[PDB]
Amino acid sequence: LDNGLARTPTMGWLHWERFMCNLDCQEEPDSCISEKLFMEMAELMVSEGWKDAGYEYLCIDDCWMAPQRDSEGRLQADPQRFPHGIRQLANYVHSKGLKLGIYADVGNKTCAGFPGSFGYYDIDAQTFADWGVDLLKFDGCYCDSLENLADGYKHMSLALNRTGRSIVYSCEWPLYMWPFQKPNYTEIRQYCNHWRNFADIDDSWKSIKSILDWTSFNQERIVDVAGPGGWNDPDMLVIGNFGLSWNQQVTQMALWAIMAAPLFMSNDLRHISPQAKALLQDKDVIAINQDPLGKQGYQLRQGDNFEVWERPLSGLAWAVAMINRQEIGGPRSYTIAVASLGKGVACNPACFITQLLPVKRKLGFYEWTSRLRSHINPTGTVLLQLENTMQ
Amino acid sequence: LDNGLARTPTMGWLHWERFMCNLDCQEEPDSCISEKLFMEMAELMVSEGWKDAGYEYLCIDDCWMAPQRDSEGRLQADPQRFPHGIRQLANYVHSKGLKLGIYADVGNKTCAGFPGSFGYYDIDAQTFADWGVDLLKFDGCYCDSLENLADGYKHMSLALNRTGRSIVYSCEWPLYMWPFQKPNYTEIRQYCNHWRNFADIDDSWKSIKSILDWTSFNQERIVDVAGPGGWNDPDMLVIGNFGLSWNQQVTQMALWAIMAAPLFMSNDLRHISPQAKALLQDKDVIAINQDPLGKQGYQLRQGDNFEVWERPLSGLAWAVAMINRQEIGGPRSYTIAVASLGKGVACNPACFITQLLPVKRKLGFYEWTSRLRSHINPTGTVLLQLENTM
Ligand SMILES: *[C@@H]1O[C@H](CO)[C@@H](O[C@@H]2O[C@H](CO)[C@@H](O[C@@H]3O[C@H](CO)[C@@H](O)[C@H](O[C@H]4O[C@H](CO)[C@@H](O)[C@H](O)[C@@H]4O)[C@@H]3O)[C@H](O)[C@H]2NC(C)=O)[C@H](O)[C@H]1NC(C)=O
Ligand SMILES: *[C@@H]1O[C@H](CO)[C@@H](O[C@@H]2O[C@H](CO)[C@@H](O)[C@H](O)[C@H]2NC(C)=O)[C@H](O)[C@H]1NC(C)=O
Ligand SMILES: *[C@@H]1O[C@H](CO)[C@@H](O[C@@H]2O[C@H](CO)[C@@H](O)[C@H](O)[C@H]2NC(C)=O)[C@H](O)[C@H]1NC(C)=O
Ligand SMILES: *[C@@H]1O[C@H](CO)[C@@H](O[C@@H]2O[C@H](CO)[C@@H](O)[C@H](O)[C@H]2NC(C)=O)[C@H](O)[C@H]1NC(C)=O
Ligand SMILES: OC[C@H]1NC[C@H](O)[C@@H](O)[C@@H]1O
Ligand SMILES: OC[C@H]1NC[C@H](O)[C@@H](O)[C@@H]1O
Repeated sequence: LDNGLARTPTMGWLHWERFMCNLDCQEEPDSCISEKLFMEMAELMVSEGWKDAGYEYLCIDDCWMAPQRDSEGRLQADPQRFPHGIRQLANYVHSKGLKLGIYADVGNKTCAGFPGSFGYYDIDAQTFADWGVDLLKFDGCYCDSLENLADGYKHMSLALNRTGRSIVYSCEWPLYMWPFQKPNYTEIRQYCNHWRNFADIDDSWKSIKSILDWTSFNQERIVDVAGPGGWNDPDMLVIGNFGLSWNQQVTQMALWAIMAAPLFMSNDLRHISPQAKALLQDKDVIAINQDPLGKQGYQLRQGDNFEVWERPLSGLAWAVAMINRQEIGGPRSYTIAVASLGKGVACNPACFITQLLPVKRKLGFYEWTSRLRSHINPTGTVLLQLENTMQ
Repeated sequence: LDNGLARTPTMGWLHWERFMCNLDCQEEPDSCISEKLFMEMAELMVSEGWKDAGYEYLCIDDCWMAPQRDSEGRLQADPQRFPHGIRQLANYVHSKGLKLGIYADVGNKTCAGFPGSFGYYDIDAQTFADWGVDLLKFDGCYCDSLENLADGYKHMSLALNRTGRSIVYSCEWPLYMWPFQKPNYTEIRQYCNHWRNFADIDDSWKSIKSILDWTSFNQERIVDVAGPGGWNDPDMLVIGNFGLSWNQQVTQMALWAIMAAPLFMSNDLRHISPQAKALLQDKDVIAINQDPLGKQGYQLRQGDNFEVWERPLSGLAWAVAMINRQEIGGPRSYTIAVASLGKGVACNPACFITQLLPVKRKLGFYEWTSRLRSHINPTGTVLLQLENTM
């Protein structure tokens, strides 16, 4: 989407995977979708260095609506859980130096069942723009035919542009189109800052595996569409929660940066391990995700329950991610000739390889002729940066 | 097995899951099955407080044999990876105040392919007893028919008793027998200090779930056989390794204590988080696994992606483990009336409930009439101890 926005992949936070559709403020106040929730997440992002890291978009997800619309025809917040309305939440958010994201649906209902945007595309867009929204997640539940999905998705893009406001439009167009026919990513790219590709994400090394595996499966179709202003969305960062071990949390971080995925944390910020914070806030690794060049990574090689990913970065740099898919035994050794790395460019005549994950460590120089040895942890990932030189 | 042994479930450590059958000492010396491996694990168990915790059995698994037997007769260690022989390893291990375990097979070959024990039952047994072995894992690969499995398993048990030596006999009888016919656990109990029931274990929350899920599935059949001298083995403690998150590692610890499973750590002791060390060495939680009464726990209730387990302990005590199987969102609330707990005994007229896991915390008194409230972590377990008034 030629809108000036998402020049690198959007970073921020999103309630869904951690807070889902909890609307019982009575017994579970500390996790119902209330303004205070975002009031508090926002408040933190600032004080805990999430902004300096580069997370900027506090994003509301599904389950913020009232039962129905006011009498014009406009979406409202919940009067109970959002007494102050979005108008003020926006104001507050902004004062913190952040941007606010919101949710709505292409259909007749959200995936939860609160009013859809259909028929109301023109009016929702403006309604949002009046509030001070800086992002939209546009979901695609409750849709008759592909024709409505397509026209609906497109029609919203136009209505947002018209408002006059810089609003990151994030779409789920392909995910929903998928089961019926291949999506025209070329065309999608035209209307959406970024698009959701596969199933929802869990707190499971299983779910992760299946995303990478499905992603890598049809990379031929998606890696190339990806660049400045339009990204492949493999869904939220779940690091900080419960489901993944350390090496699985690295694997997540590494491959999201490799894949040039947007980085949307979905977690209680108020209870997070030094572990994960420091991982989530890794300067070097955010860089790689955030590389100005904007070429998506891919799966170079595979087999022997090992996986090789790599991403080209600007300045003759390249990222190498090596995964170990054997769940059993110990650290396994895996080695390749740097001759096979970066299509053969980085490391001609030589490259400087420093390791970023699981721990930050310079490794020597590396002639064209040489091989890189390595011990990767079961279900973990080793993340290298290869630099050019000349020495 | 009426042998004076495993009066509470055996604790120690086992190479397999973490080190497997790595025999390449050239390129991976830090993890090949070498005496120095056991020399090192032993040395640590001592210094790191693993012994004081109650881990006592340093256990060699598969892949310690030579190509073939001496002439006699007898099984040998690898000349290269075990130059000093088991004789000496035993001696050393003992001097640390620990007990050595070894491995062999019912069949013609181990699961790897090194000589089986068949035909050699009488001689293997003695061989081991000469070496000073204190445990045997008897595996059941490479077996024609169930008859040989049965007779082979049994025959060994007698040969061991006869040696004259206290040797904890750990069998894999049921697991192999399964896929053909239900096992007679009554019978097995008679010959084995503990028995492996299900598939191997991985470094996966998957694998865990499936073990509990399979165990609770047929608890009818197995929970009652269990008690002093004969345990159900749900396979190794894998905490400390790579594959499980914290709340998954607690879930494992809690439910191993609930189940009255033996505690066999399989990990590199030389590189382990404070996290895991403290969890593996939890006094209170070992106690519950170690309760002298020795009744196995079971699944009280299930549904709503929540699971309630409970074990009765001596002295009107009971353990309650509540697991949360929803892998999404956050801490879920789950509650029941203490009236339902421990068949209705603990908490009549009242109980003291202190939480052990995830963090050790007293909770007040709990009248008969009261319900216990609780926020359990996704894939975690909350593990309580109920003391009845009284
Ligand atoms: C909605 O309507 C249109 C529909 O596409 C959209 O117009 C486009 O807006 C962008 C806004 O930047 C324009 O892109 C610019 O093109 C000119 C060159 O002619 C440059 O000034 C801009 O350069 C910036 O970005 C560069 C690209 O990487 C950077 O290198 C550089 O540093 C600059 O900062 C940018 O390329 C584009 O020309 C128009 N297209 C049209 C229709 O003419 C509009 O912005 C949208 N409006 C809203 C409110 O959503
Ligand atoms: C180990 O393998 C040998 C086969 O070489 C078994 O001995 C034979 O087993 C078959 C039964 O399937 C008998 O019919 C033969 O008479 C035996 N052959 C000989 C030459 O003695 C042996 O019992 C096997 N044992 C186990 C437990 O698998
Ligand atoms: C071999 O078998 C006998 C009988 O099962 C074991 O005897 C029991 O051993 C414990 C410890 O000696 C006693 O507490 C029980 O009272 C014994 N019961 C019987 C039947 O006498 C014996 O210990 C075993 N011996 C060895 C060394 O393996
Ligand atoms: C499983 O085997 C057990 C143990 O042998 C069987 O119980 C024995 O049965 C014999 C008669 O066949 C009795 O005389 C013994 O007293 C029993 N042993 C003991 C001490 O219990 C048992 O019947 C078998 N189980 C089933 C249900 O098939
Ligand atoms: O609630 C439905 C759900 N579909 C998929 C998205 O991840 C989520 O935010 C959206 O709200
Ligand atoms: O190969 C030996 C190996 N076979 C499978 C068993 O279950 C495992 O624990 C044993 O050590």
